[PDB]
Amino acid sequence: TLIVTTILEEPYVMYRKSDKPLYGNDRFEGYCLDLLKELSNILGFLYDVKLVPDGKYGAQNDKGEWNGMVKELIDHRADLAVAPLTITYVREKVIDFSKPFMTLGISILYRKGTPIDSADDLAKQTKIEYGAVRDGSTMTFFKKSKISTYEKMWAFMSSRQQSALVKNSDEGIQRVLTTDYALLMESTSIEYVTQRNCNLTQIGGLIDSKGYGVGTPIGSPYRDKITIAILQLQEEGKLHMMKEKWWRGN
Amino acid sequence: TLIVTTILEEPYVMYRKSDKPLYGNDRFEGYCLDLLKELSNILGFLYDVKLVPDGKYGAQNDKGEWNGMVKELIDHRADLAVAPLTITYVREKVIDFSKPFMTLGISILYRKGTPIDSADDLAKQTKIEYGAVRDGSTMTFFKKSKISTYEKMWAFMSSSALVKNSDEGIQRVLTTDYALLMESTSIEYVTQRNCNLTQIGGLIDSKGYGVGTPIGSPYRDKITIAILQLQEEGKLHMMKEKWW
Ligand SMILES: N[C@@H](CCc1ccc2[nH]c(=O)c(=O)[nH]c2c1)C(=O)O
Ligand SMILES: N[C@@H](CCc1ccc2[nH]c(=O)c(=O)[nH]c2c1)C(=O)O
Ligand SMILES: [Cl-]
Repeated sequence: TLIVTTILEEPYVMYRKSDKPLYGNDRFEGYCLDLLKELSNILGFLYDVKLVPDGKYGAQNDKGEWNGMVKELIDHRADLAVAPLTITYVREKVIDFSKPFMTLGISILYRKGTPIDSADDLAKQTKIEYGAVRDGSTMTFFKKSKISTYEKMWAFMSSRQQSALVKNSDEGIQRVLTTDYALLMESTSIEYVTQRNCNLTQIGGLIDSKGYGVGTPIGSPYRDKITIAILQLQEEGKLHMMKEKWWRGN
Repeated sequence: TLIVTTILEEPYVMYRKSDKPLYGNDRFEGYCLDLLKELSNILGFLYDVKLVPDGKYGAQNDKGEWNGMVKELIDHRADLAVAPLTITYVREKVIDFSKPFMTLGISILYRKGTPIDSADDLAKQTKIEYGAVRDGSTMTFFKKSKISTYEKMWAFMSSSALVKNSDEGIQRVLTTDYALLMESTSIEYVTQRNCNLTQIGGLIDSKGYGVGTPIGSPYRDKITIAILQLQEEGKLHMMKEKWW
């Protein structure tokens, strides 16, 4: 029985609706559980889903130690990390990633019918307010960016005690709906939102690029085996099917 | 020395301008040549560039036999494939790809300041005409697309909306109420030379170019790590603006 570390994140991993207490894997549902089920069928394994105790994806601290799902893999307390775990340079040094089951990037959430076309257009004015989730990977991107357009945007975002920023995605979406505000976040989030709000849309293309992949400890045999399975699922069109099932609104 | 197979394709790989005949790697320049240089300064290796003899990227015939750069990697006549090589399922069965060093696809070239936000908006109206260059890669997509929103667009392109080359499509946009559907690379080209035009929305039929290695290559993981390092450093973006 494999130990699968994961994290609550709509619509990847969610508590299953019930009128009676549930136990084990039946407690959870979502894109990642459907993915995991398929993985266990193709590769032939038993698995137990365990939410990461600290509720974090994985980062380094001041002392240089890891936490979250990344740490659970490193310490071999989990065989697989099946969650929207971002494939990054720093993580690739301590854990292994399969082929990304999903590709994405930073983009713009805003209203329909407006003349705004791109990040370029947001940066050249101060009327339409814009920002991102505080201390998220999107804010970090703009914070470190040496691109002139994104430097101008960051200087704006951080001005006036960072009032343009928001606490989380839910707050950000609400701000977009209620005020004249454009939110910067992952294209996966934006589509989840736009499918459930018919007067919102994505503006422009992807600002950066990365992927979500299944994480394994370094040197694990499951790394190659999952990549093979994901390729098969991609070829069958099942990955597109799975995304459609959980992303569509009504 | 590592043998690097590649293919001529502007502006990834091009012949270097010269008064005299050039030799070796200096014969070539472009986006992929810069990437190859940076990759060699991260991993640390020597390399010899060799154009794929048949001039093909890599496809399979009726017997399932491969050609092009893909075949060169299979036969171990090349250690790396640094080129605009599309990451596809059938290719991933026989060779290894790194993480994409470039993401592209189909998008819309149109005017600035308009209420148009996506391909969906064009598909649900008719006043603004839209199309693509005939029998181009963009056209081939919409045809063999079993996605109705793109089928409905193709139905409208089939009713004149198509153009001969990218050069006609550009001017047709500038002069008429027309939206041009083309590869995102060709768009970035145009929008830099025409300040009144812009890309509308994101990518359609999105795909990635990855570095190719033979299956079981010891450079695989190293290349992926290097590319991650390069894009997160923002050097891949810088390389793009340099050659586009
Ligand atoms: N809701 C968004 C992103 C979810 C999300 C939020 C924070 C993350 N932090 C990490 O460190 C990581 O690897 N992945 C993460 C994914 C979506 O639906 O794609
Ligand atoms: N001109 C465009 C795309 C170049 C291009 C054209 C045909 C291809 N055919 C393949 O099979 C393949 O793998 N890559 C290919 C790349 C650009 O500048 O990016
Ligand atoms: Cl919260």
